[PDB]
Amino acid sequence: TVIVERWWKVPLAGEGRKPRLHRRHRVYKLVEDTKHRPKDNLELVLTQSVEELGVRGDLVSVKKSVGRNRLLPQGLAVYASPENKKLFEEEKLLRQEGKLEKLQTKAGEATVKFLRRCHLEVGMKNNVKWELNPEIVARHFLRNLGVVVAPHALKLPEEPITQRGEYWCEVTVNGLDTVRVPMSVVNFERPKTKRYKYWLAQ
Amino acid sequence: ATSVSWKSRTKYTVMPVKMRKSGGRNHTGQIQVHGIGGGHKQRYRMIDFLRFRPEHESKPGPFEEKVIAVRYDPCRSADIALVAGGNRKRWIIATENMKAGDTVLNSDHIGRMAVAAREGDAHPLGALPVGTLINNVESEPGRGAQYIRAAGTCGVLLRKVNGTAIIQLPSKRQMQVLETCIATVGRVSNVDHNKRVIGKAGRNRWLGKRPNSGLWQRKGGWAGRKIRPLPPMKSYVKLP
Amino acid sequence: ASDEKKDDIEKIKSYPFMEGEPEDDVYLKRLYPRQIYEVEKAIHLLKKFQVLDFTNPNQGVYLDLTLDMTLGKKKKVEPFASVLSLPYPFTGHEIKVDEERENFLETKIATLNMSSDQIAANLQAVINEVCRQRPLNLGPFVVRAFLRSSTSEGLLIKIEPLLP
Amino acid sequence: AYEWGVRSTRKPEPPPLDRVYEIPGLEPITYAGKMHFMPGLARPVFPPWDPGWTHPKFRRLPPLHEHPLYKDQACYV
Amino acid sequence: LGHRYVNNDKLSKRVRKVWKPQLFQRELYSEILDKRFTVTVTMRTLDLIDQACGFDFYILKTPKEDLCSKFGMDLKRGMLLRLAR
RNA sequence: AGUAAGGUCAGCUAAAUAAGCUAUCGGGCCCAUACCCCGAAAAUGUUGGUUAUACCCUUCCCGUACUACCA
RNA sequence: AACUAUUCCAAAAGUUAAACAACUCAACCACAAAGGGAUAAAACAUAACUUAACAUGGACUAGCAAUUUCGGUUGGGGUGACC
RNA sequence: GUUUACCAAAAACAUCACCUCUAGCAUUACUAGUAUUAGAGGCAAUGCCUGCCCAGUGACACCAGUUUAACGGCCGCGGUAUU
RNA sequence: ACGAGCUACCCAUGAGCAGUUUAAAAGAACCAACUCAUCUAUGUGGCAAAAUAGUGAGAAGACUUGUAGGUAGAGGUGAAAA
Ligand SMILES: [K+]
Ligand SMILES: [K+]
Ligand SMILES: [K+]
Ligand SMILES: [K+]
Ligand SMILES: [K+]
Ligand SMILES: [K+]
Ligand SMILES: [Mg+2]
Ligand SMILES: [Mg+2]
Ligand SMILES: [Mg+2]
Ligand SMILES: [Mg+2]
Ligand SMILES: [Mg+2]
Ligand SMILES: [Mg+2]
Ligand SMILES: [Mg+2]
Ligand SMILES: [Mg+2]
Ligand SMILES: [Mg+2]
Ligand SMILES: [Mg+2]
Ligand SMILES: [Mg+2]
Ligand SMILES: [Mg+2]
Ligand SMILES: [Mg+2]
Ligand SMILES: [Mg+2]
Ligand SMILES: [Mg+2]
Ligand SMILES: [Mg+2]
Ligand SMILES: [Mg+2]
Ligand SMILES: [Mg+2]
Ligand SMILES: [Mg+2]
Ligand SMILES: [Mg+2]
Ligand SMILES: [Mg+2]
Ligand SMILES: [Mg+2]
Ligand SMILES: [Mg+2]
Ligand SMILES: [Mg+2]
Ligand SMILES: [Mg+2]
Ligand SMILES: [Mg+2]
Ligand SMILES: [Mg+2]
Ligand SMILES: [Mg+2]
Ligand SMILES: [Mg+2]
Ligand SMILES: [Mg+2]
Ligand SMILES: [Mg+2]
Ligand SMILES: [Mg+2]
Ligand SMILES: [Mg+2]
Repeated sequence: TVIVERWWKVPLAGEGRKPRLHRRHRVYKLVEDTKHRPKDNLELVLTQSVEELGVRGDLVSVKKSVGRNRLLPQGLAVYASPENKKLFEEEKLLRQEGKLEKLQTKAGEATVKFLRRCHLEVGMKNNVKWELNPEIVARHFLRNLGVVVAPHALKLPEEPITQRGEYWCEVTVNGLDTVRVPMSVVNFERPKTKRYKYWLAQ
Repeated sequence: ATSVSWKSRTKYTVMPVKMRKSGGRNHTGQIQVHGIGGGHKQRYRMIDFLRFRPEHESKPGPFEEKVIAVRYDPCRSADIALVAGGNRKRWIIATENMKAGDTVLNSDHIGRMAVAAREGDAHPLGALPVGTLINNVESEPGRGAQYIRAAGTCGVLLRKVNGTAIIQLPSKRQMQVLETCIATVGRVSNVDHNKRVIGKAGRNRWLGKRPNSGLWQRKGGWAGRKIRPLPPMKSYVKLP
Repeated sequence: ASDEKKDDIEKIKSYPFMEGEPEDDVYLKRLYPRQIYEVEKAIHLLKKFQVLDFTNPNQGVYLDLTLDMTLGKKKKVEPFASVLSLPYPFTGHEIKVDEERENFLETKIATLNMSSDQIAANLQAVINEVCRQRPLNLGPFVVRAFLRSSTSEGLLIKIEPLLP
Repeated sequence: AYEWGVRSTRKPEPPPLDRVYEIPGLEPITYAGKMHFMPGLARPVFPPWDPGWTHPKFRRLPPLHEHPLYKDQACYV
Repeated sequence: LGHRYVNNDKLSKRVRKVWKPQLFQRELYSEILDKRFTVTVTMRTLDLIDQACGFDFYILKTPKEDLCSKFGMDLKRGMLLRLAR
């Protein structure tokens, strides 16, 4: 959509009468084009949890092209009309009164997806005796997998570990979804040395 | 006023069909291509370009046909040969030394080792030997022959890599095509068409070419001997 | 001052950051920005990380400071090397400069076994020492701080209160 | 393959129907009432013509298989 | 349809200029009719659909002077009869 | 006729910081000549004006160059 | 200018995404590695690339083409000269 | 052979021949064809030949560069064998 | 807006070229029908808004010709005479 204005002034007609239009009043100039503006985003309410977007019943300002093509036609989301918002807001009250949401936050759903397919390398040094506790295991998530884990969230198999091997760790997010992630305890290596030995060579 | 093209026949037939000249006039009625018109009246022969075409879909196996006669086609510069097999006849372009009472084999079975190249047989490019002269090149499987049909023009297969054949067109430009396309081995008939000499101006009028305009145009910058590197290979293979 | 490094200073300033642990007990570092800011917690965490990643108690803390040593005027200032002895030297130290001049400096602070108060006191001295090259108030001199140990990653120190 | 038909020579396809016929539960307004063409009105769709009494010359040719002597086996004459 | 000045200077040549909207091919879904129509729509039409928070709302809220399409009026009339009946 | 335009060592060129090459003169090398090496001399067409001169302008002279068309 | 052709940007459609240069001088560890003497942050607050056929807006190049004029004095005009 | 019907029928244009240039291909021209093909031009059968020049312009490459059977070009002054 | 019933070119459909010379239906040769219009004289409000008389060139082809259709002025058409 183009927006233009006349170069030459048009004489007035104040009694609700159509003004006289001359040939020189047809000369326009383009002042602004609507397609060249930095386009905004579209806010939509999700009717079903998306893999990378929010969850069932959440507000997301997704890109305008995405909403019109894959979200709205497929029913994954609905228009964020003011009347539509309060329906989901009232719907939340029913579940959260009895703690029945079990839907996680926008990032919370992504945490479950990432932890479903992940493997943690618990690097330990054998020069000094080491005992694995939930505080230690959460450290390796931050460094290896880039995951921040609350100390109380981890539930170890309660068996003390003093040698390298394969184990399992239970991870719970917001006390709603429980994820059992594989645990791989291997000898620790310096990332500068580790990346040189394996990544640079191969 | 809008005219109607004479190409209205729908069913294939070996008998010659009536033909109306154009003279360079498009459907509107204005001249678009100059120097065309006033030629000798001609009849058109229905030419079947697709070499591999079974009579019925019940038996899709390779079939062998027999050559009846070799005639002269006024339309194209080559010579066409009548070929009959089963219960139908076809007009196909004759190779350099196709004669009457000859047997031609058409096949598509891509064999692993090889297939002996004969002067008239049509085989897919995947089974032909590396050093084979070909004509009537099929650009895409089932599309039909489009390239190399003039008199005496023959392309040479170059190599077959990762299940894909590369050929050399008469313009010395390499072309890439799937190996399952059908091609005909040999050189097109009427080899000495280039050596023909036109003895008088009237013979050009008989062919159907009108004389050039008499306006004297000074040569521009386009003229002069231009040396240009060969364009890159044209490939019809759609990489996924 | 080149515009290429000005974009870099703009980019690092635009990195999101949030205070405190989010609601989710377990979350990805990709999803949520940096959270650890306190110097006292960072020093204790490095000592804690020594226990979590069992190594020698003594570790040299090579602090990384994303110092804004540019954008004082339209013409950039040149790097130097100011030497000031720390109140608690580890067992006059030169302030090295980046080879690539990417506005980050790697200078050792103290050993891991040193108390947090002494290490924090050393940190405050370093902040004043680096700002001595360009003490003008026209432009900021410190953008981000990352305190890392020998066997640990850096933490986004809330260095803004410690600037004066 | 190379089909021997030509787009211009072949009979043109019927023009696309007007948008009114695409709206469910909406009776279109046509010019069939005035039995002559009028711009701005939708084109009527008529059922195939069904003459009550058959006429010998002007009727359509019967299908070949309608003949009593038609047989599945192909005989050559 | 109109004229324009080259280089946007008054003392320059006067030039005829025609500005055309950019057309797009999209198929839209209407809840009242439960049918998909492939309609040539513009980027402004899609913005109006989002502004009205629904395709059916856009047809049923915009008046005749704003719509300027015989297809739109027939589309409204089809849905308006659907509700009343 | 008009207009254009130039002159510099014996010769031809570049700069006006009057230079470079060649020719000319003297000497060396060789049996002698030439080549070659070394050294020296040499000029701003002409008159007047250009702070003063030169590249400029002017006068004189030689020679070069284009055009001279419609009826 | 339009129009034809070439090229770029924008619109539009789509695709992928969380990342690499130690070396142990001491010395632990049967290995493989380790610890002391650095293992950060970051990728970009989206980014990067592709996009057949049609096709919009704004520029670049070329073809074709559009609008308009071609001063005066002069012992007739041109030429030389002059204003 | 052709042309200025109504003042020029020619030495002008065309023409077989030779050469340069642009194009790897489908449903109305070219063409129901596919580089021995088809267009945009020059010059005029045959015979002997078609020399030198990419600085400028143009074209191509779209960078260095390459092209004259592309537009076009293809030198002075002085001395020297009796005259 | 209207014009390709004259003319330039083309697409359809038809129709003509006798005798003579040559293995020739060879854009060969002699000469009619036929088609162009070289030279001169009459004519110049003329028979004629381009002709008559004599004389000429081609006359089996790039030839003449009837009917009918197509291209329309920023264009059509052109073996370039603007
Ligand atoms: K032929
Ligand atoms: K006079
Ligand atoms: K003549
Ligand atoms: K050049
Ligand atoms: K007509
Ligand atoms: K008369
Ligand atoms: Mg009033
Ligand atoms: Mg032909
Ligand atoms: Mg020609
Ligand atoms: Mg010519
Ligand atoms: Mg545009
Ligand atoms: Mg005007
Ligand atoms: Mg004048
Ligand atoms: Mg005058
Ligand atoms: Mg005079
Ligand atoms: Mg003058
Ligand atoms: Mg003649
Ligand atoms: Mg005449
Ligand atoms: Mg005459
Ligand atoms: Mg030759
Ligand atoms: Mg010649
Ligand atoms: Mg000629
Ligand atoms: Mg000549
Ligand atoms: Mg030459
Ligand atoms: Mg050059
Ligand atoms: Mg006619
Ligand atoms: Mg005869
Ligand atoms: Mg003859
Ligand atoms: Mg004539
Ligand atoms: Mg007469
Ligand atoms: Mg006479
Ligand atoms: Mg007489
Ligand atoms: Mg004669
Ligand atoms: Mg003759
Ligand atoms: Mg008309
Ligand atoms: Mg014209
Ligand atoms: Mg003619
Ligand atoms: Mg002329
Ligand atoms: Mg003239």
